Amino acid sequence: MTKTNGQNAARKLVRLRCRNRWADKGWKRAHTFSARKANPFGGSSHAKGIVLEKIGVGAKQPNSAIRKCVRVQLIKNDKKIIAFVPNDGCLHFIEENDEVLVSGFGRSGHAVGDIPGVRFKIVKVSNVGLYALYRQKKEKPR
Amino acid sequence: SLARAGKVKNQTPKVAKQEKPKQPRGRALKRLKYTRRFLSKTEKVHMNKQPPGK
Amino acid sequence: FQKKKAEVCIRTSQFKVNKLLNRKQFIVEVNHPHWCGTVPTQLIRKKLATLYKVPDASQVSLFGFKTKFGGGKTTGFGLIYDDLASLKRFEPNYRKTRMGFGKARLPARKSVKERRNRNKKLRGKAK
Amino acid sequence: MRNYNNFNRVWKAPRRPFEKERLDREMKLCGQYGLRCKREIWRVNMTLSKMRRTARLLLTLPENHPRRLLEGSAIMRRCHEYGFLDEEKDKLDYVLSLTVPDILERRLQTIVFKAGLAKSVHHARVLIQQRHIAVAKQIVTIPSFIVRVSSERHIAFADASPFGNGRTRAKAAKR
Amino acid sequence: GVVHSTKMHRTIIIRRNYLHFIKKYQRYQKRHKSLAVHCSPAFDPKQGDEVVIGQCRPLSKTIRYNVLEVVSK
RNA sequence: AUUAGGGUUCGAUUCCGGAGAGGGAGCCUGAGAAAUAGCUACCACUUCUACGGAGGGCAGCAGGCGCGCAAAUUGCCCAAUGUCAAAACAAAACGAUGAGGCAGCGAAAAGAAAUAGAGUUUUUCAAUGGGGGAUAUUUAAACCCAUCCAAUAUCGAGUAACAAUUGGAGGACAAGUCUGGUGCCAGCACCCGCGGUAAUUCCAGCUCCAAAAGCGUAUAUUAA
Ligand SMILES: [K+]
Ligand SMILES: [K+]
Ligand SMILES: [K+]
Ligand SMILES: [K+]
Ligand SMILES: [K+]
Ligand SMILES: [K+]
Ligand SMILES: [K+]
Ligand SMILES: [Mg+2]
Ligand SMILES: [Mg+2]
Ligand SMILES: [Mg+2]
Ligand SMILES: [Mg+2]
Ligand SMILES: [Mg+2]
Ligand SMILES: [Mg+2]
Ligand SMILES: [Mg+2]
Ligand SMILES: [Mg+2]
Ligand SMILES: [Mg+2]
Ligand SMILES: [Mg+2]
Ligand SMILES: [Mg+2]
Ligand SMILES: [Mg+2]
Ligand SMILES: [Mg+2]
Ligand SMILES: [Mg+2]
Ligand SMILES: [Mg+2]
Ligand SMILES: [Mg+2]
Ligand SMILES: [Mg+2]
Ligand SMILES: [Mg+2]
Ligand SMILES: [Mg+2]
Ligand SMILES: [Mg+2]
Ligand SMILES: [Mg+2]
Ligand SMILES: [Mg+2]
Ligand SMILES: [Mg+2]
Repeated sequence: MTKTNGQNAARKLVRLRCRNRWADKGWKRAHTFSARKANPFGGSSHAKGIVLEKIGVGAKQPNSAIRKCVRVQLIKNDKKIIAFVPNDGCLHFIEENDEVLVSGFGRSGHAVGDIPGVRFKIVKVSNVGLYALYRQKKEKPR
Repeated sequence: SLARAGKVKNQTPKVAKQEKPKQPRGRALKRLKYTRRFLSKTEKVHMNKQPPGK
Repeated sequence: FQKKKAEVCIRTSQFKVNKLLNRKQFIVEVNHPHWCGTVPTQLIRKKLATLYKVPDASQVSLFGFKTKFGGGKTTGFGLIYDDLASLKRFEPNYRKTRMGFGKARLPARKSVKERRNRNKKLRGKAK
Repeated sequence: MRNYNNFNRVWKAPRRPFEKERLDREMKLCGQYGLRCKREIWRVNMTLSKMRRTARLLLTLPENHPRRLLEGSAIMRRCHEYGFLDEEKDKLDYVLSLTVPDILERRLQTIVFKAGLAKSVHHARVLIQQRHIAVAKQIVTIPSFIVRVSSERHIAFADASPFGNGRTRAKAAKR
Repeated sequence: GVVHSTKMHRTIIIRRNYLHFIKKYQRYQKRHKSLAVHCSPAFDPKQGDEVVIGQCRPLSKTIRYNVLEVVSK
């Protein structure tokens, strides 16, 4: 009542499944170059950039806070993004024109938490891990 | 207003680490836990029950 | 514990006579129950010569000894040549260098290659 | 490049990390047999699953199938030779009933303790690692050595240990 | 095969029909292939007849077979 | 790779087949080449020069520079495995070989395994490696492994400072209604949600939990 069943009907079944797979959002995103062209990392897991300025982003309701973020320009393709500086007081380790390493935020391009439109995170500055500076296991060079 | 970054971290009174003798490592540590939970001292079981207070 | 002296016992296996190279080849196994360390290979040479009644201990060659884990044993390989002349003819140069009589080392291969490439630019008496 | 030496894996982690019942059952075994880490238990799990998977395949085939005859006798022979099953058990259906403690009993660490050469299962572990135990005149320092039934009666102190004719704290005390 | 066309001079097109099996769906497809065959004047095949052909050396850009026997209708 | 079964996905990379030597054509020799550590020309780059002229091709092995999130030594040797060839090895008398092999660097990944043990009323016993060495062994020569600390004759654990880490403790999900600080701030939080003066969630101290010489994070992909 819903499927063809004939013994010699393999061509119908093959074309049926091929057509309906484009309706799966996950499958389509994997077999189309539109997502990669709009992805600033270009398919990589990390990227390097230069800090342009420090900015503050307000949290979404019902939370209330100022989230410390940074605007960086990527070296490989000269694109501008906004990245989050995670831990407490870690904004003081970052200065303008510093070189930073950026990673994703864990949801494959989706925004995370109460931070509006932020999907990137700072993990390393001036060739030393940011979390290591927070724990004072290393000192900022220069 | 980015001037308040690190407010609580720098405001916390500093408490030093307390020196204590070391714990056994490896197979000895597993032996220690086995005797604490079973064997010694034979309902709900509490692993980190705390003293009362308010 | 009973303090004793040091004594070794030797056995052979997979014996074969090789007339094409004027020698006999076999596997040598030595048991040293109370030895302090590893038995030097020259000592095994003397015992093997005595056991197989060879006129000169210099015509037996031994190499490649592995000590069994746990101690008390060692296994290797041995060759008994028919005479001293045959040994000096059929033996690899590195093995006879261990026994005393061998050619010296030729100069470093890098130096030879440099001279060879320089001479490729010339012709006649210059080369 | 151009190296053809093979290697593989022997253990797998459980797929529910924090299960209260499983955690307690495993802490029982670590204390009872004196193991070092959970990885030693999970190693035994993989061997049992390989045996049980093979048995299920053979029991599907008809009895007179040639592969069932050759493989069935081979796996039963291995179980008897290592003491996993007693010789009364002859049919291939009894291998499906093997459990984790059945294999842990045959470790060298627990064999020497039950043989009387050690005061405790933790005393047995250090003795093996310190080159005091020999199996058929061969020093063994691997606690996970699985002893065969025909080799049980050959376990004794090594001949180079102080405990049996060795000594070729006392050595440093007298100087 | 079966004769498909007889419009060239001393050359015919034959067609072979067969069923191809798709493992995933456990079912079959219909497919066909075409070949160009040299036809000797000793035969007079018509569209729809069945022929037996044999392999030979290359005779043109596309011809690799010769007609050996004709079974009428 | 993943796994009830059916499937989904990866395969530049050791073996087999194809193609190329900056780009693009053309060709001589030769049994065999449209050859590039062969030749000829053009294009793009580029080196020496007494200015007349003459040279170059690392997607071979080491090395540089750039590029990037991203990948080792300008090492030793033909001892083994092979190739070439006028050639067995030796004797005045040692063929070449960055193919290949051996070491250095190397927490990609895989296997084994220390950081104590036994007692007596908080002190007593043994045992052993990490390490230092050796008549020596291994090796082309070294190195690692293995053997030993007298065979007449050979160093060494008590805070055994020879001192284990990485993440967590409302729920999913194993584990504190502890004690200070902060007061919708600073911050946490993959999701639900905490924080506005008594915070089970932030910053710390104690205690506890999980895996353990390993453990977090990001991005892909398989199961779910
Ligand atoms: K013709
Ligand atoms: K190179
Ligand atoms: K060679
Ligand atoms: K190497
Ligand atoms: K390892
Ligand atoms: K010692
Ligand atoms: K509090
Ligand atoms: Mg391939
Ligand atoms: Mg490519
Ligand atoms: Mg190839
Ligand atoms: Mg070519
Ligand atoms: Mg190039
Ligand atoms: Mg020729
Ligand atoms: Mg060419
Ligand atoms: Mg070249
Ligand atoms: Mg001039
Ligand atoms: Mg060129
Ligand atoms: Mg790397
Ligand atoms: Mg010669
Ligand atoms: Mg090389
Ligand atoms: Mg090479
Ligand atoms: Mg340590
Ligand atoms: Mg040592
Ligand atoms: Mg080696
Ligand atoms: Mg806390
Ligand atoms: Mg719980
Ligand atoms: Mg996550
Ligand atoms: Mg308070
Ligand atoms: Mg939580
Ligand atoms: Mg899937």
